[PDB]
Amino acid sequence: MISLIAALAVDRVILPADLAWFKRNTLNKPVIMGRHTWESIGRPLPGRKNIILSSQPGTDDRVTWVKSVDEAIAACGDVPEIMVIGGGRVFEQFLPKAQKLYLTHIDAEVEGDTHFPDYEPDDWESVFSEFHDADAQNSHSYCFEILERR
Ligand SMILES: [Mn+2]
Ligand SMILES: [Mn+2]
Ligand SMILES: [Mn+2]
Ligand SMILES: [Mn+2]
Repeated sequence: MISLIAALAVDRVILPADLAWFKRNTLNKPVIMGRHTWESIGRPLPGRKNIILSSQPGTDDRVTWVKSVDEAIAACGDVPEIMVIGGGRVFEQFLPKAQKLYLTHIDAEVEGDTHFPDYEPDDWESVFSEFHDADAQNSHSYCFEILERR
């Protein structure tokens, strides 16, 4: 089953507490990302099969390069759950096939260009929500949400 995971600020623009959330829900799962996202981490996410979706030939043999959504899905094989970690245009392509959304709602206004897709709230069931206030380590309030396609 295909899952999307992302941290969303004001206007769905894409807090150390999110890193443990991301790491826990992606460990030992294949991760599908865009090229811009791949250029950001610089090296593959440890303990996870890294798949990059790009129309251009690959330039790093440490990860798995694919040129379409269906090729990215096939590259994962038969696994319990596939995680898509962005960015925005990659999220848009995998949203119609996604059955789970791992959203971290961060009450923060940041300057951004890219946004998480405008998913239809009517089509998603909130199966998990966990609200946290800001503290000495997290400068904003944040809510860990998991939604399942209806
Ligand atoms: Mn080769
Ligand atoms: Mn805030
Ligand atoms: Mn303002
Ligand atoms: Mn409190």
